Amino acid sequence: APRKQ
Amino acid sequence: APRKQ
Amino acid sequence: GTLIRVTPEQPTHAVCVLGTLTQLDICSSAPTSFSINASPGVVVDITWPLDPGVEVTLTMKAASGSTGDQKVQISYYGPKTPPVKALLYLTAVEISLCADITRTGKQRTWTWGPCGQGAILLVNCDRDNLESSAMDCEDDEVLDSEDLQDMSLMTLSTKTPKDFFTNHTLVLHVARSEMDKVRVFQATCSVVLGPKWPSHYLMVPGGKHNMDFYVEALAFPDTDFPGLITLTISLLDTSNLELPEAVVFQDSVVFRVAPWIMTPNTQPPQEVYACSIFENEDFLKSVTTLAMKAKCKLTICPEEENMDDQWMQDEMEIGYIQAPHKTLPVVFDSPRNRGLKEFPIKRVMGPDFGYVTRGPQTGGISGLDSFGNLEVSPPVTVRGKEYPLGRILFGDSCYPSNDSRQMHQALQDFLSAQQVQAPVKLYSDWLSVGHVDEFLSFVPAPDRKGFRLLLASPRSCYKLFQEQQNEGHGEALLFEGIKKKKQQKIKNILSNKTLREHNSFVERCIDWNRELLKRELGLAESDIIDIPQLFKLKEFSKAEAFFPNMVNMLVLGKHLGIPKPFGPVINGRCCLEEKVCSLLEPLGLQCTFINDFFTYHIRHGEVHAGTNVRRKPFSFKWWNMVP
Amino acid sequence: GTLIRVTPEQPTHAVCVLGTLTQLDICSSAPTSFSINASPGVVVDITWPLDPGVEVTLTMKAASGSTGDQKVQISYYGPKTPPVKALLYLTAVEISLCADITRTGKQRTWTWGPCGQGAILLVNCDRDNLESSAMDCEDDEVLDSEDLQDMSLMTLSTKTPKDFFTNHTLVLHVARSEMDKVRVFQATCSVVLGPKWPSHYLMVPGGKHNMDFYVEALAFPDTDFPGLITLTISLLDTSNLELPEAVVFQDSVVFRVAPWIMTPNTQPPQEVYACSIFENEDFLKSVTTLAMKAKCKLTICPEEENMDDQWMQDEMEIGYIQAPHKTLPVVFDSPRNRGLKEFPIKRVMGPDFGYVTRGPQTGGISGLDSFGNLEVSPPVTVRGKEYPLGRILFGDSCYPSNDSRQMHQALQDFLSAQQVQAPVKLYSDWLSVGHVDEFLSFVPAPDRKGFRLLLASPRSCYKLFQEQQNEGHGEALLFEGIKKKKQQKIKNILSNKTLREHNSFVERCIDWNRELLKRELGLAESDIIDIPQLFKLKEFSKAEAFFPNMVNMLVLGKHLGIPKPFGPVINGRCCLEEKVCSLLEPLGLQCTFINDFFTYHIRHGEVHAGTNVRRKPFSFKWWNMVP
Ligand SMILES: [Ca+2]
Ligand SMILES: [Ca+2]
Ligand SMILES: [Ca+2]
Ligand SMILES: [Ca+2]
Ligand SMILES: [Ca+2]
Ligand SMILES: [Ca+2]
Ligand SMILES: [Ca+2]
Ligand SMILES: [Ca+2]
Ligand SMILES: [Ca+2]
Ligand SMILES: [Ca+2]
Repeated sequence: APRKQ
Repeated sequence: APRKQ
Repeated sequence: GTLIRVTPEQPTHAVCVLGTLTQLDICSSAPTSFSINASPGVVVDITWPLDPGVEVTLTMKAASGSTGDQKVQISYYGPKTPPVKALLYLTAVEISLCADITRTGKQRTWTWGPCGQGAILLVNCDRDNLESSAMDCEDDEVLDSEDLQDMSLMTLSTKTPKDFFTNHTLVLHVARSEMDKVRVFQATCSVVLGPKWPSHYLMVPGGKHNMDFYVEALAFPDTDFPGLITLTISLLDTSNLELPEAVVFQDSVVFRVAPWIMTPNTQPPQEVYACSIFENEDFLKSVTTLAMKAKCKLTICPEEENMDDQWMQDEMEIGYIQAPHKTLPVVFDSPRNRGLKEFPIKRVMGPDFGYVTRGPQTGGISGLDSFGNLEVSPPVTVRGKEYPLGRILFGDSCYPSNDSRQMHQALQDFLSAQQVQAPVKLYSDWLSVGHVDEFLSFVPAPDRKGFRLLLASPRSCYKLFQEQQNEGHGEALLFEGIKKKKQQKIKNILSNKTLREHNSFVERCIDWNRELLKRELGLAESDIIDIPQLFKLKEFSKAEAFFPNMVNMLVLGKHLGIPKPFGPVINGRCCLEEKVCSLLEPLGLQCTFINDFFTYHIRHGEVHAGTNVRRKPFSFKWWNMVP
Repeated sequence: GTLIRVTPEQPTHAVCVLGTLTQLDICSSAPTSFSINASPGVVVDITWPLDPGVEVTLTMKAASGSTGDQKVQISYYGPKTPPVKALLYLTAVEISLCADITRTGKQRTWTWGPCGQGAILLVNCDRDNLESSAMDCEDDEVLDSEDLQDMSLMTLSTKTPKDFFTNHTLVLHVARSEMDKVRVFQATCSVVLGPKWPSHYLMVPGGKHNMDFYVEALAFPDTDFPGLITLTISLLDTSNLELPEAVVFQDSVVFRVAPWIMTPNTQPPQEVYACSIFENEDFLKSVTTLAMKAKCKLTICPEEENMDDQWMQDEMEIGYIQAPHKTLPVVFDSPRNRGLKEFPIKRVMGPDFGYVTRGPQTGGISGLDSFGNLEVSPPVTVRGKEYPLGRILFGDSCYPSNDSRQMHQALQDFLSAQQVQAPVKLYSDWLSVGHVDEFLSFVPAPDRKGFRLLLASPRSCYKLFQEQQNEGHGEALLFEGIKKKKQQKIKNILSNKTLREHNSFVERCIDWNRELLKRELGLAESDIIDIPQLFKLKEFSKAEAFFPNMVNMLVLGKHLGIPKPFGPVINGRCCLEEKVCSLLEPLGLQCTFINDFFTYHIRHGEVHAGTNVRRKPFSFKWWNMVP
């Protein structure tokens, strides 16, 4: 759960 | 060629 | 306006609606002079020559009790000519289509501002319906009595003779261009007007009658919809079975559909959101503590609903809609559609909680559509122009290229069509994630304008570390207190010339926005606080926080949830926390530093990014603005 | 605005664009007081305390000859402290993006009116291309040197050091939301910006350089397009091979796309259209005679192209577009798409003759989309509000029902988006055909406002026939002179109570429009002439002309081509012609009565319906209006 993808 | 149809 | 043609051959019959202008044409069908005599109920303002420029206007005081119960006799005459009469039989009626046009208390133009006029219509986008999924405005029924509280009252007041609707009929209508945006119900509820029904014959008894309608809007102002809806009543003469109906009178009400409005960090918080049911509970303890301190409801989205999506900031923005009769919160659901996809629809939409969404929902989206990239300034006056609900702020690139991102145009256009918070594009695309909340925040302040703009500032942090080194602490360790991390000394941070180059470029990106915000929000330096913050460039030279991004904070009135930076410990305390405290405590702000390192920071976001907040709507009424 | 941070540790380098505001931050990185010394080319307005509220602004007089050829030395000092210098090396440049913003002679806001500002852009919708079919703006090439006459000139003037673009680059760009509406060519032509190219790196040499661009618009203002196009130049610092490009400066030009504008009957005629190559040649002789009298070009569409479609009025409307550099006529091609379908595209569009169309092209259309239902008033001032190009007029129903017609919404929205002639809906749907030209026309007049509104009037004709009967001519025959027609006596016309009922209802429909036109166009009775005209109701109680509809006339300055009514002949002359002459001749109008009976009248149209006219554009410039 990266903020970016 | 009636104006209406 | 109406011009009645009177004739000595035939008596004429006519209806007069009170409040309308009625003139007579005396000349066109005359047989040298004329006089006029009328019954007491008719006031005739205008003995006279039979000349075309003689304006004869009739006014009627009250509604007729019987048809033709008022009369006008025009007697024509001449030197050698005994009088010739023409008869006009009048029936007066009252036809008032009424709405809350003064905006407190239930021309044909909608005007903005405190001296303006025009009724307000809410988009009926919540769900009062008990165990349902749809927004209330999706069907053509009023299913709950409380749903009507969201709708706008319109009333038709009529006063006629007992037999008037024998030969006349009233029709209520909406233009086909607008019928898809409104639905109108008649109360005693059943639909009279709506998406496939632009007109409806009203069933109205003679004498005095009052008919209430309830109106819901079905769409927000947008590119394709300025936000105005006109409903019209027409009185039709149906006296002749061998002729079409003839319009006698029309009147209208113009409604404006209430815009979607956002709330800045300076608005008092009401409810905090986190979906902190995933791996870690101490983060969640801290925000829960802050919510309590701030007197807020607290709602949490569990792992089973999260799908491991922890970015509560990004999938939604809680705004509101506002009318004189009703104000409700409304969630704008971002198209980003990750694990939190269902949360706005299933958990946030409900009774007195509206819903809106925009943009493509199965692709065609970027990171700048995440609502960490959607914020709003406090109220601001810019070179005389007042923005009493602030200005929406969202991040962009400085120019469009093959490798640049933007928020989807459908979102941009929807925000600008809610004219009320006149959006300002900022430059966020230099960031990896790409969100304005990565470099700015606003906090309340007791003095000067009532807020401070906080900006992330590499300058401030280099200054801090340099002073610390100058005072003999060059050995002090950034990342003291972290399990699994390369500790780094102040001296080595300062001597790193590539890190300095990176942060110099970032400083330049932030300074561009500083001046942009200064122009567009009318700010002076005294409105702005720099928060010490280092960055680094990584993939595609995109910027990321070097240590926990402190500007990405949760603002709960005077209570702040600031990411714990884990800075060099000097005289028993992290000098970064210390610096931030020295900047914010003088404003009355209380700074809580929250460990988010391995749960948020490491995954490219901080406290603001992991939370969301519903805040109190502005007291100032949007319709009193002049956009 | 730019804020340069100066430092005693490192000398700073910066570019300054002339006309920009440059401030220094002296305090943030200072080591009690300071002084400033600069080279003659720098004007420093602001000896001084080292206090944060000291505003230091730098101004540069001319462009630099070499990079860093201007200097600023800030010497800091104190009681016991020998001076410490900080160095700032400045390079001044000129970057002017120029357009015709004063609207005669080649802020960042487009404002309306004589004191306003903003350049104009034409939709490049004609076809200068020699033997081609497409509009010129459909490809991405300038194919003819004269095409450039339609385009707007924009110039980039730059003055820099000889080596400046070693480390800086200029980019020209348009927002992705607008790139589909504009195309920009660089001249020495090749496209730099357009539908798939929102940005382009300019190749610019150091020193002094001037680069011309030519800009064409690709779309008219519409529901989805307010009509503004912004083109921006950005100066980028590309000095660092290990860092992304950084924006140093942006400037913009805002263009407004010129609206489509119609011409009233009071505008002098330039060209007459008829497609009178079908069965009959004497009609055509008369209009040809009138065109000659009126000094007009005359163009005729032959039977082979007609497909027996004789209604030249209905398939098109000739308007124009206007900029300070170029004005051209533009045909709006109606979606009605009958026999004349190809005429606008093949015969009217061409060199310096533009094209536009709207609405669905293979169905979904009504009779009210025929352009006999599209007209425009003369210039008019309505309760103080000036409409210097008049107001568009088109016919509608009074309310939407299952059996009512309207002009297609796409057409309506396009007309209103050309804000300039603020459309007014009239009520034409009571007519079988359904066109405003069946009950109104405008003619020039030498006095009072400069025109008369003519309205068809059953009242006038009953009055005429009654007077004739009163004078002993009750036996006189309507339709004297017609081969195959039931002749009818004045006495029997008058005694026909059903005909009277029909014309009474029609009078009511026309009177509704009279008052509507009075309100919306600010007319008094003295602006209006009633033309004697009978009607009858037929299929669906829809109105048709009882005898040739004289209001459906061709207006060629003072020369009028009026349908020959074939009215009762009294003292050697048709009393209808006589009545019309008595009404119009006092205005200086010459009335020619044209036999159209078996060719037009019998097929539900008259002279106006069988012809079209291109008229001179208004001298008044649309951009000087305040809509
Ligand atoms: Ca409902
Ligand atoms: Ca509801
Ligand atoms: Ca979503
Ligand atoms: Ca509700
Ligand atoms: Ca947000
Ligand atoms: Ca071309
Ligand atoms: Ca061209
Ligand atoms: Ca066509
Ligand atoms: Ca041309
Ligand atoms: Ca026309």
